[PDB]
Parts: sequence; C-alpha cells; structure tokens
Amino acid sequence: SALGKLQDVVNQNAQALNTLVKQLSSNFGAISSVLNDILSRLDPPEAEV
Amino acid sequence: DSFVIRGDEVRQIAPGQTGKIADYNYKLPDDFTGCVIAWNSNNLDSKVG
Repeated sequence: SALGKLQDVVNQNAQALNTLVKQLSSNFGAISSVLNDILSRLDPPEAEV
Repeated sequence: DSFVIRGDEVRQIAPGQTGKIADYNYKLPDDFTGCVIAWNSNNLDSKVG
C-alpha cells in the first residue's frame, strides 16, 4: 500500500473503464442488452423506440 | 397517395411498417410528416365475385 497513491488512480481508471464497458451488459429496460439481436426480433415501430 | 387496401393489413399504412404490402407495394418513411385517411368504399370498389 506504500504505492497506494499511484495504485488508487490506476485501479480507479481500470475499474471505471471496466464499468464503462460492463454498462453494455446492462439492460436499461430493453428486451436484451445486445444491439445486434434487438433489431432482428423488433419491427421498426417498436425497434426505434 | 390514393390506393385501395383491406381492413386486415390496413394498419401497415403508418410510418416504418412491414408486411407484404408495406414491403412490396407502398412503404412510408420513418420520418413521416402527414396523415392517412380511410373510409369504407363498398359502394364503389367492391364488385360481385
């Protein structure tokens, strides 16, 4: 922990980018989190919304 | 835009709709700025047989 002052920023940046990427796994109310699948199963009047 | 359709599938005359008529005969854009009007035309567009 002696190098904690560089480790906390390195860990926070790795965790922040990891969380930023992980937000693509979040659903936000959609039927599925993956964009490639949403368009296939949804007709434009519901796919656009 | 004037044409005859049927009550079944008549709902496809709306922006961004799919189906045999909407995909192969008349397709409305997603960004439609206008309105569609329909009325029963039995006396003029229906003939026996």
